[PDB]
Amino acid sequence: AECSVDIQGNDQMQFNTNAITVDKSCKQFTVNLSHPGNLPKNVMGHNFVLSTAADMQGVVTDGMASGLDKDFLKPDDSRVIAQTKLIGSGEKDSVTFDVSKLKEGEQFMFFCTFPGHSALMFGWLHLK
Ligand SMILES: [Cu+2]
Repeated sequence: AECSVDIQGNDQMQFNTNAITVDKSCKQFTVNLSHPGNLPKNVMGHNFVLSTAADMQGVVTDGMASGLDKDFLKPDDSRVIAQTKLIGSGEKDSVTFDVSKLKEGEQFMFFCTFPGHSALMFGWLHLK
């Protein structure tokens, strides 16, 4: 929809899309995360995490170490533009962030930081 997108992650370790657009006229942008399938957060939880391409690797690796009770995300991470909670089949969440945070010349990627998931669960976000 407008200034918002709906994203799904499933039991197959797949987001429903690998590309998100943000109209530059938006002041705030909202990602609505959902989870088809039947599984639970502790073995197939997913989140939606947004950073620069260059920072993705560090966010994923620090998140893997941070544990489940921290959504597999290091607290107070300066590299994270936006994040949702970790959800499971039936659990759902949304995140809204400031479009001004998306700087020029920067390439952004969104991904899941549940351990090992980033290998398949990643994509790109850019301004339109
Ligand atoms: Cu995941």
